[PDB]
Amino acid sequence: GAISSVLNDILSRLDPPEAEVQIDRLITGRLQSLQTYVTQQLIRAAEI
Amino acid sequence: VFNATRFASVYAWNRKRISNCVADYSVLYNSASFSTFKCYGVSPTKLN
Amino acid sequence: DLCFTNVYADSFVIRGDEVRQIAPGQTGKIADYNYKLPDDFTGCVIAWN
Repeated sequence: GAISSVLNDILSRLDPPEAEVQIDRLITGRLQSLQTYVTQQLIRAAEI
Repeated sequence: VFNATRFASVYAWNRKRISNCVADYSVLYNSASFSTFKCYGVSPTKLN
Repeated sequence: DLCFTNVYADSFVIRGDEVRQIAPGQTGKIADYNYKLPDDFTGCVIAWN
């Protein structure tokens, strides 16, 4: 839901007050994605 | 565009294409002639 | 209901249409060259004609 998937693009296009919102969107997204990966890996490691 | 003598009606809004040139946006955002200068998905300063 | 260590009353005069520039993350002559509020400003802005 951010204006771009690239972080530098947001930084180079917006001022801090709005770049903050966009980066919050990206951070939420990517952090969620990492948690997913780690959980899957925990379970898979249990199987192994 | 800005110093155009006559403007078009909103229903028949004019479109000018800008290409293959250097855009000094300071001339716009440093001008005191504008009541509304609202930029979406971009910060004016960064335009440079 | 609240206490604070300090309060700062910053007083000045502007024209009506520029009152909007006295707010966090605003742009223009006033917000840029005269008086800038932080993006994380915690306080009140009072203006009257």
